[PDB]
Amino acid sequence: MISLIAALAVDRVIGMENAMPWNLPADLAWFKRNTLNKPVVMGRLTWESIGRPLPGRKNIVISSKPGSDDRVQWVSSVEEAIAACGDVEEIMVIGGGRVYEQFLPKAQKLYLTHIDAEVEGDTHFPDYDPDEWESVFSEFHDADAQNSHSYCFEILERR
Ligand SMILES: NC(=O)c1ccc[n+]([C@@H]2O[C@H](COP(=O)([O-])OP(=O)(O)OC[C@H]3O[C@@H](n4cnc5c(N)ncnc54)[C@H](OP(=O)(O)O)[C@@H]3O)[C@@H](O)[C@H]2O)c1
Ligand SMILES: CCc1nc(N)nc(N)c1C#C[C@H](C)c1cc(OC)cc(-c2ccncc2)c1
Repeated sequence: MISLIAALAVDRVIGMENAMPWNLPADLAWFKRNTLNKPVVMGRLTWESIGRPLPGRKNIVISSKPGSDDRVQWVSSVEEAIAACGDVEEIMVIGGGRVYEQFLPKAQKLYLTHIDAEVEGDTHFPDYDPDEWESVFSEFHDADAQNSHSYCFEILERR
């Protein structure tokens, strides 16, 4: 099964100047919890935004250049990227925007972190039709010491 996991600011902003315009440890924990023991897939600039694989996970990145790296599996499209996962129950897509867009029709579940902050960004999460998803899980958290802005964790499923 395919799923997308993302942190969304106000009006769906996900990134600015090859980075994320916030720092939330709670959402980091949520990310780590739901991406654990699952394979992850990302685009080039995101991989380059990290530069180091996720521990004990099968890391897959999508591109049009030769693998500049041997510690990760390189793929050039969507359907063979799924075949690059094998016989798995759940596949994780962690970004970014164009990957989100291409896999959103493929995705059957959405792990969304709703960040309550309006901030600046060049990249957005694909507009999904709220007609197409329903919320099975909603967990709201106000901002605190470690968390600069409030946030709400949500799990969506297709219909
Ligand atoms: N808040 C969040 O949840 C979060 C999480 C992750 C990332 N982000 C942010 O979002 C931004 C990244 O998103 P993005 O839209 O810029 O890029 P992206 O989707 O992560 O990466 C796209 C890259 O992957 C390659 N690619 C994608 N599909 C391909 C295909 N079908 N065939 C061949 N290559 C393909 C493309 O290069 P080529 O096609 O030329 O090879 C392209 O350069 C970053 O700024 C990051 O900081 C935010
Ligand atoms: C807030 C992070 C985050 N939060 C939520 N709720 N969803 C997400 N999808 C992401 C994210 C992300 C990006 C794609 C990412 C890619 C990556 O590709 C290797 C490694 C990491 C990462 C390696 C180690 N420690 C922290 C993050 C993050």
